[PDB]
Amino acid sequence: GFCQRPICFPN
Amino acid sequence: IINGEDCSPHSQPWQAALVMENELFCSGVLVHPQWVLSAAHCFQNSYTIGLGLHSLEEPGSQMVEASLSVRHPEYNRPLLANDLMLIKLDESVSESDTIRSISIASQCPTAGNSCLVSGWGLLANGRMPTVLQCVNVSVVSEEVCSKLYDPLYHPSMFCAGGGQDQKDSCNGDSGGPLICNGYLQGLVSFGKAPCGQVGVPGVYTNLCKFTEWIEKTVQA
Repeated sequence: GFCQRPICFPN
Repeated sequence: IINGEDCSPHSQPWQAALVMENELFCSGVLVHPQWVLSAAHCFQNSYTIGLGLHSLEEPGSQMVEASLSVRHPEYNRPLLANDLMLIKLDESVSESDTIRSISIASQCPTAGNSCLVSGWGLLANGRMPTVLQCVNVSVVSEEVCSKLYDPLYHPSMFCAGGGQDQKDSCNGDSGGPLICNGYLQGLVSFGKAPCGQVGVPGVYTNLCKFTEWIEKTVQA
């Protein structure tokens, strides 16, 4: 997944 | 900052620390005497902003209040995109030897551009540093960024890093500067979790797309 460095996108 | 080193003291004099109750949650970048750029996901109702710092724990350093900020009107539309805001300091700071604004790049990023990212976010060892960290990263092409960050790549973003050297931004670095060829090119925005994976660049706010919005806001 992706995360702001916060919202994460699971992918 | 993953796999960087202590910055040379005051070599990044535009670096701003965003702290709440004296705890850092983001950085920003001084772009004019009264104006700090940061990531829109760092938005708060008010800010204490550390300028001229090297350690968070120094002649010329200042702690200033900022009571006003504005997120880009399309932040998070689509998700993660347009990740910038402007913070207006409650007083202008007279440029000094250790507090200085940086210009935004007039060119947009292209693969191979050489950059430096700095911040007080997580280290490779999982700890939070006291001293500002710096590391070198290089821009990769839009096609690399799009493929790696499918399905959410948007032209308000660009990618830098991703080497086998595992140099990257990480949590707590958001809003801080990516300086490419000596100009402010990006803000730390997001990346894959974990940070510092082999081959995996971080994602930065593509400031060359926002210079008109930034300066219209400054001048309003």
